[PDB]
Amino acid sequence: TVGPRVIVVGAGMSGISAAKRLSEAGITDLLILEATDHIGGRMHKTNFAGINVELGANWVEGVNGGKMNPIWPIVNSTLKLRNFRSDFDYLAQNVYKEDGGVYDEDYVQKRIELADSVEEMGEKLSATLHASGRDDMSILAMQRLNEHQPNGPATPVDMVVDYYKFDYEFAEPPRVTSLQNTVPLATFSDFGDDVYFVADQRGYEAVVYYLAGQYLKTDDKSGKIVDPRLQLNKVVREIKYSPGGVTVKTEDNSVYSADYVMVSASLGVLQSDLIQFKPKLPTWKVRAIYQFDMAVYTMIFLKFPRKFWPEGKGREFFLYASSRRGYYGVWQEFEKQYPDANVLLVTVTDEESRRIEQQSDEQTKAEIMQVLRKMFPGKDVPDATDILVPRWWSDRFYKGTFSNWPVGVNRYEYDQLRAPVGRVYFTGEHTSEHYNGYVHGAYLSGIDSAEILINCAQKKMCKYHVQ
Ligand SMILES: Cc1cc2nc3c(=O)[nH]c(=O)nc-3n(C[C@H](O)[C@H](O)[C@H](O)COP(=O)(O)OP(=O)(O)OC[C@H]3O[C@@H](n4cnc5c(N)ncnc54)[C@H](O)[C@@H]3O)c2cc1C
Ligand SMILES: *[C@@H]1O[C@H](CO)[C@@H](O)[C@H](O)[C@H]1NC(C)=O
Ligand SMILES: [Cl-]
Repeated sequence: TVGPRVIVVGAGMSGISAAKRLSEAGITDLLILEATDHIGGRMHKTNFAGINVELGANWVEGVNGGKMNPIWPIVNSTLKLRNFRSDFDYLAQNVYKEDGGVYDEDYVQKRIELADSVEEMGEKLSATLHASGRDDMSILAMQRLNEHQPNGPATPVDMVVDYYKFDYEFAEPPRVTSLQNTVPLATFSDFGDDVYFVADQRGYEAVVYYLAGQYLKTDDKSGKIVDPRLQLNKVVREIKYSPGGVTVKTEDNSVYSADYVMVSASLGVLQSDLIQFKPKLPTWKVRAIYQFDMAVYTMIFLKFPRKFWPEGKGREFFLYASSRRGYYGVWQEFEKQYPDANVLLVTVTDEESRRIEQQSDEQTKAEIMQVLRKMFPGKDVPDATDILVPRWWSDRFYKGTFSNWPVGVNRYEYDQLRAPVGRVYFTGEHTSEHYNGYVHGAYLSGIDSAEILINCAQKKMCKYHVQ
């Protein structure tokens, strides 16, 4: 209301998290400009065949460990969102042959245990690498080293197990992922190995709404945010920054002045031309932006007239060992979450996401049907009534689903990604110190960014030291 003025570009988890922390400090002259018509960003539900499923984030990841994941108390106590712990203990019983049914439980268990031990060997190696990343390598290189091969898992069952362990977590092959920064993963080290599937008709986005309503005016009857400080359908296109202040222009031609700007748009948006920076960001910052990876994670949802797949103990997750790596390979069924719904979830990432997002929904369903018939021959498997293909990469406001730490990026270079430039500050999961790629990472990153700025506005400490 009176004092420094901060524009916050974007109202996903990090934007809302940041504005909250700024408000708490007494910086209340905030203007949040959100490109879409709602808050929540990559936490977003949608109606699929009469129920509400998540287009974006779906799990609270990292529960039951030595430290409390900040997102978990919100989900499980405050809002009591309907959720289920994901059990992956039975995958060995649930691996399907490209043509002809499941593999022998015993056989798959060996391959799984084998992969697990290579990764444990990777964890030990990781623990010994220098903080500068000087002697870091790709997850694949580590695998090659342990396996004494010129290649990583290269066999239908081994590859889907590989894909399940790594691609299904990070959305890119182990080939491009940094060992030192993903194995082991600070999320699981710090907050615990368990993951909980949010299945509540309110949406995982409730967390963002709840945090938003802590400091933004909401209607007493309705509940809707009515705070003039939050502005929806406001697409930032240009940011002008001087040593004296900043200017933010939106697509509808409005121009706003501020003391500071908090950019919360995804790494992908930063990698696009959507937002122009005048003057252009320095080389150090630009290299940092283009060297990090914005991955794609596609949650394809399907609706059926009847069910034809197993149900019961250990049946929730199952794999398809295609000879074609990452081809419709990780499957989920929702007996618990959406009982009597007849919905399957197949996940695809990276190269297959970009191919699939570009192709017609029909064609995609045709491919999926062909796969499903091979997996369950002699069951009578009906065409899917309905298909949902989330197109995050295509979307100009996201251009992907979450960041991934690539090989060749060290801690210094990652810190350059987060570093402010003048009065322009950065936030988002991709700025998270140890939790990039996650809801909690975005949440904690809003707090961290906000505090760097508060330390400038109030405390007058403005030179930020990259580390
Ligand atoms: C498909 C999917 C699956 C995932 N699964 C998990 C999971 O299960 N568990 C979990 O922990 N994490 C998961 N995540 C990651 C998690 O959702 C994100 O890390 C986190 O929500 C990102 O929040 P953010 O604030 O950093 O970015 P965003 O949510 O993208 O917020 C940025 C906001 O800025 C807006 N915008 C962008 N451009 C502009 C512009 N120029 N003008 C104004 N506004 C702009 C956008 O609309 C957006 O609302 C997943 C992500 C996706 C999408
Ligand atoms: C979540 O909430 C339930 C029901 O209130 C509680 O009994 C359970 O212990 C909680 N789960 C975790 C992992 O904290
Ligand atoms: Cl072997």
